[PDB]
Amino acid sequence: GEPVYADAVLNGWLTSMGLGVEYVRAEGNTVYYLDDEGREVPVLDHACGFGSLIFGHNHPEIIAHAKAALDAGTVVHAQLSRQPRANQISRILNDIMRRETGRDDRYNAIFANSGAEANEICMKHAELERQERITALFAEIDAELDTAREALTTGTATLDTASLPLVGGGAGDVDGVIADIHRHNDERRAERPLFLTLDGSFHGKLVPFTALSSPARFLPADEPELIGKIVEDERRSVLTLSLDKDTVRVVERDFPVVAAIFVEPVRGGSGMKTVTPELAEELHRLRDTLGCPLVVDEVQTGIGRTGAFFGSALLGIRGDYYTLAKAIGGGIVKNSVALIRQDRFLPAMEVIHSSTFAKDGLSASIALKVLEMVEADGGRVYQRVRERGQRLEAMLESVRADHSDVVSAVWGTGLMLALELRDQSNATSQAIREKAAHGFLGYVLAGFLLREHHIRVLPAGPRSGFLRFSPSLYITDEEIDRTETALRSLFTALRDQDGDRLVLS
Amino acid sequence: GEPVYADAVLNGWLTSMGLGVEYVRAEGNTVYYLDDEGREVPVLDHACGFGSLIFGHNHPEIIAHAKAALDAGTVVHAQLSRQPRANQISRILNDIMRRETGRDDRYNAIFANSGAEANEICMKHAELERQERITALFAEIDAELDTAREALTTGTATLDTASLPGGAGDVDGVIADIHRHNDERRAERPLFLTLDGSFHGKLVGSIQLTQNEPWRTPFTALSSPARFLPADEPELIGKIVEDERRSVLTLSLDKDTVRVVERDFPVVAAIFVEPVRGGSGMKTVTPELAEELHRLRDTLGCPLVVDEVQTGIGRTGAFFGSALLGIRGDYYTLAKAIGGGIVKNSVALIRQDRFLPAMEVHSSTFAKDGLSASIALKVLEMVEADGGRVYQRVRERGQRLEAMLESVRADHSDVVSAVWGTGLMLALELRDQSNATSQAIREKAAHGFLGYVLAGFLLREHHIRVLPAGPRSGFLRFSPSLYITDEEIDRTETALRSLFTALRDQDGDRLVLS
Ligand SMILES: [Cl-]
Ligand SMILES: [Cl-]
Ligand SMILES: [Cl-]
Ligand SMILES: [Cl-]
Repeated sequence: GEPVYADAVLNGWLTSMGLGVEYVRAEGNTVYYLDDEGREVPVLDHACGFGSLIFGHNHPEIIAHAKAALDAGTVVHAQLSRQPRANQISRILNDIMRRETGRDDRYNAIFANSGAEANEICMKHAELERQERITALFAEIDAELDTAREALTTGTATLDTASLPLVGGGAGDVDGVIADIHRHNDERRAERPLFLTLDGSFHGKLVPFTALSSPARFLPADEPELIGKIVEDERRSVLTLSLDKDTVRVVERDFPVVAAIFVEPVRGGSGMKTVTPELAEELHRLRDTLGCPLVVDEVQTGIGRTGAFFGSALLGIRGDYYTLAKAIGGGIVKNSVALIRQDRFLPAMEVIHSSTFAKDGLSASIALKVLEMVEADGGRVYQRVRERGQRLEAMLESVRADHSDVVSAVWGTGLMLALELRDQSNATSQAIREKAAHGFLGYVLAGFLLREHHIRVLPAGPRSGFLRFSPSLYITDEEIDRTETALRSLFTALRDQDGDRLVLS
Repeated sequence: GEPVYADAVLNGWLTSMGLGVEYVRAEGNTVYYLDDEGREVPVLDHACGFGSLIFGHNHPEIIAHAKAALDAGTVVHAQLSRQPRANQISRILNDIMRRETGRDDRYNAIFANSGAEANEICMKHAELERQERITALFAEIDAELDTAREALTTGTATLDTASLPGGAGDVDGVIADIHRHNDERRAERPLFLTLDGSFHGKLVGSIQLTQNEPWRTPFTALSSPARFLPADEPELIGKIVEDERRSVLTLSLDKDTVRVVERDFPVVAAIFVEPVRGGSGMKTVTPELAEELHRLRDTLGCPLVVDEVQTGIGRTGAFFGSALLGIRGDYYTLAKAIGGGIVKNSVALIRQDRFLPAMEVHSSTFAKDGLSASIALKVLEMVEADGGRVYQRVRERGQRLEAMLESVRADHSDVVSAVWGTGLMLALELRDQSNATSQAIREKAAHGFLGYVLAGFLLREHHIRVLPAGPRSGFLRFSPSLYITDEEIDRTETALRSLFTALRDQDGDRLVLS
C-alpha cells in the first residue's frame, strides 16, 4: 500500500493479462524491454500506436527532419499570424484526394490536436449548417404565415377547419392558430441535434457519458436494409399555413433533425471491418435524403495504411467532410485535420475554433515531411503497403485455415488487419472461461505472445474478441514468419485448453 | 480568385487588422518576420503562445533535451504497457502542490493532448461521481418505498400530499407515479456551473478565435447544460444556484402516517473556476469569490474543478495559481508550458480519495505519449531548479511589468480603465470606443475589433507583438517569458504611450489601415 500517483489499477490489470512490461527504446518495427540482467530484449510491434506508425517507431528521416526543425528555431507558437504551411498541407491533401477519387472537389482545412478534436470541428460545422437550414425554413414559414393571414383577414381565402387538428390545442381564430404554430415550431427548434453513427464506432464526444454529448442514433453496419426504417422514425415536422389558390390549410414541413452522418471506412471497434458497397450506398442515400453532411472519420486508420492515402477513396465512400490524425504526426508529434468541401464551408467557422496548440509550427513541418515521404517515387509507398498487406493477410489466412476451431475470420485491408477469435465463454479450462466471461481473452492471448514469442499484439473489438495486426510498411518476411510460428503456438495452446500456460497465476 | 485551401478569411481579417505577418524564426522573447528584402525584422512577443512560453521560444535546454530524447529512440507509442514517467510526473506535481498549499493531499494523474481534453476528463470523472451519488440516493428511496408499502398493507394511513406526484391514492399507484417522476429527474443531463470559464465559454461557442460574445451560444445543444455564474458578483451566485435545486420523491413513514416528500437530487456534476480568467481579461479570483466556491462545493457535494490549463505553470509567481489565491479544489487541470513550447501535453489531477479507477483504463492514441512525457520532466526540473529561483524571477519580472502598465494607465486613464492579473499574466482594459469621433475607429469598435487594430499599430510602428482578449477585444494581454529585459519593458512603455496618445487624439488615419 505505498503511495502511487498514476496507473496503479492500469498497471495491476496489465500485469494480470501478462502485458506488464516497460519498453525503453524503439526503432522500426521493434520495441525493447530490459531483462533481469538489464539487456535490451527486442519485441516485434504489430500494434504500432494502433496503426499510427506506418513508417515505424522513430523513422530516421522523421527524426532528422524534427531535429532540423528545432535547430531552425521554427515558430511553434505563432497564433493569430500568417502560417502558410496550413494552406500547403491542405493543398497536398486536396491533390491526393483528387487523384484517388478522380473528383475535382476542393476542401478547406481546419487543424486540431487529436482525432476527437477534428471530429468535434465537424460536429460544430455540421450544426452551423443545420442552423442555416432552420433559418431558411423559418423565414419561408414566416412569409407563408403573412400571405395566409392577409388572405384570411380579407375576401381572398377560406381557412379549412379540417386542417386545424394538425396544430391541436384549442384555437380556431387566425391569430390563435398562428400563435400555436409559432409555439409548436419554437419547441422543435429548441430540440438537440441528432448525429447518425454506426455500431462499433465512436467519434470524439459521440459515445455512462451519453449525458455529456448530443444524441446519437447507432445504426447497424451489418444490416444496411434495416437502416432506412430506423432513420424514418426520427422524422419530425414544423407547421405552417399554406395558401393554395382560395384555401389556407395547416401543413407539415420536414424539420432538419439530423446534423450529420459519421462513418469510419475501417471500424477498429468492429474488429477492422471495412464499409461494404451496400452500406456505402445506404449512407449516400441518407446524406442525399437528409441534406446533412456525410462525415468520413479516418482519424483511427493511419494515412496510407489501407493501401490508399484515403480508405474512403478505396471503398468508394463519397463524403462531404473528412478527418485525419493517425500517422500525420510521424509517430513523434500530435496533429489532426478536418477537411470540409468548400461549396458547403461556412466562412465564419475559420474564426470559431479556438485551440492554443492547434496549427503549431512544429507538427505542421513534420506533416509536410510525412506527406513528402508517403508521396515519394510516384506513390511506391502505397504499392509497398499493398504488397506487405497481401503477404501479412495470406499468413493470417493460412493460420485461420489450420485453426478454424478458435479463429473465425480474417478482417481488414492493406496493413490494417485482424483475426476474429471464436467465443471461449463455454471453455473447458476454468482460467480461460473466466477471462472470456469478463471480456479479457484477447488480452491474455496477447500476454502469451509477449512472454513466449516476444511479439507485441493488442486486441480490438467488443470483449477483446479480435487480434490487431497493423505494423509499419517495413515489416520483413522473417518478421511475418516469426508471427505465424507465434500464432500456431498460441492457437494450439488454446485448442488444447491449456489454462495453466495461457493465464498467469 | 486563385484556389485557396486554408485560412483565406483568417488571412484577409489579419491583413485588415495590421497583423498580416509571417514569423519565420523565434528565440527567447523575439519572433522574426522578413522585410521586402527578405532580412529578419525582430519583434518583441508579449503573447508568447498566450502564456505557454514561460521559458520563451525554443529554449536551448528544452531544444537540447528534445533532440537527445529523439536521438535515444524514446518510445512515443507504448499504449497498454507500463509507462512509469506518468507516475513520476504526477509525483512531482503532487510534491509541488503539497509545498505551495501546505496540504499533504494526493492526486491521481490522467494525461491528454490539450487543455480542453484535460477539462473534459474532469467533466467525465465528475459525472461518474454524480452517478454514484444518484445510485446511493435511489438505494435509500427503494428501502423507504419498501418500508412504506409493508406498513400501508398493514397498520398505517397515507396523508393528503399525493399532489407532489395526485390521483387515486392507492399504494401501488402512488409508488408507480414516484418511480415515473424519479425516472424523469434521473434521465436529465448533468448541470455544470462555471465562473465565466474559458472552457465552457469555448464549448458553447461564446469564446471564438477572434471574438468573445457571451450572448452568442450556438453550440449549447452539443454539450451538457452549463450555468455561467457572475465571478464579479459572488453575492448573486447563491440565489442563481438555489434556483437550480430539483427534488426526487419518496414515501416517509412517521408512526401511522406515510407522506410523499421531496429529497434533494444531485443536479450539479461540478463547479469550474480559473484562478486567472483570460477570457475576462486576466482577472484573478478574489478571496470573497474563493469563499463562495468553497461554500457551494461543501453545499452541493460536487467537485470544485480548478482549470489552470490557460495560465501556464509558474506564470502567476507560484506553480499553481490556485495555491497563490487559496482556492481549495478537488480536481486541477494543467496544459500551457508543460510542453516546453514545442510539444502538446495536458494533465487532470483528481484527489485520490474521490478517484474512480475505471477513469484511467482508452481515451486517445496520442495521450500519455513518451516524447511529451520526457519534455514535461525536463520543464518540471527547470521550473523547480535552485530552490524555486524561477518563481522568484517571475514575481520580480511581473512586478516590473505591472508597475510599467500601472504608470501608463495613470497617464492614459481617458482610454485605459484598469490593470488586471498577477505575475507575468497581465492585461490593460481599454474603455469602449463605440462612441469614437474618428469614423474608422468607431466602425472597428462596432465590429468588436478595437484591440486587434491597436495590436496592429504596436506591430507596424513599434515592432511589438500584443494580442487582445475578452469581449469586443477590450483588453491587451502581456504574458512574456521570465527572460523579458528592463529595456524590452521600456520599449513596450514607449510603444503604449505612443499608442494611447494616438487613440486619445482619435487618429483613425494612423491607427486603422485603409
Ligand atoms: Cl522510456
Ligand atoms: Cl502520428
Ligand atoms: Cl518538407
Ligand atoms: Cl507548452
